[PDB]
Amino acid sequence: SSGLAQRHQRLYSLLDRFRLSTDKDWYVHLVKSQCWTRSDSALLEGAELVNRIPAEDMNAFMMNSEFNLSLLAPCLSLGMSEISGGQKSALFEAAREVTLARVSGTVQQLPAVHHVFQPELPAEPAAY
Amino acid sequence: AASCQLLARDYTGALAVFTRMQRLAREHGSALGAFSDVLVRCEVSRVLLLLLLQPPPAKLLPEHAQTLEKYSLPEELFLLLQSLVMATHEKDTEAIKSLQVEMWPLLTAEQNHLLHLVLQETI
Repeated sequence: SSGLAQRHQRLYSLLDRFRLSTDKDWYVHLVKSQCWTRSDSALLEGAELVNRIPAEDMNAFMMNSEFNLSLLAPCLSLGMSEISGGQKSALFEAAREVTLARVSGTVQQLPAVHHVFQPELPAEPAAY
Repeated sequence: AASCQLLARDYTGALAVFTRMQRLAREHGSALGAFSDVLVRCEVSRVLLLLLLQPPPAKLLPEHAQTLEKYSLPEELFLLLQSLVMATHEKDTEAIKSLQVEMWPLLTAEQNHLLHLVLQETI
């Protein structure tokens, strides 16, 4: 359930011997393995794979339950280089829609009437 | 001279001036004193540069070859530097994030600048 066996290979080999003596839509699934996950180091490599999703559907395949938001901010840098030279980018147009919708709800999660942050006397004003 | 080129962003010319400080103390210090604190600053900051820029084996000198076998100076800070050369060779995004939280009081803010630019160029 954790990743500890796949990290340390030498520990996992010794314990198994102990017991016994005693392609269109094919491309869509391969890119889910590095995006609907916790976090990876594939970021410059992770950003290029999202590009040739068929571009009629980005929000259906980016705005989901848990998409990596560290695959959303380097997604913005690569679709600019297309625009700085040439044709308009399916990388950079549909990922301006995803960035600004998650920004609003956290402020919707914020309370109504804002009071100024005070690190010297934080709880002395109110139960805000 | 090493505090200039990291303001001037000369990270490759910064490896030339750190291997010249360490080649005199093995000729003059072996360390004494005044020369014992010049060698603490130069084996904590040649390790944060070879992960920042990871040199090829042609331009990796026989002096750079010796210090990276030892890892893959205070006992508090000697233990957290062997652990950071491992993660960037394993590309471990969870390993590198909890060490800057736990190496921020240990370094000074000249050595705190070289650890910031590794965690970005591996993430």
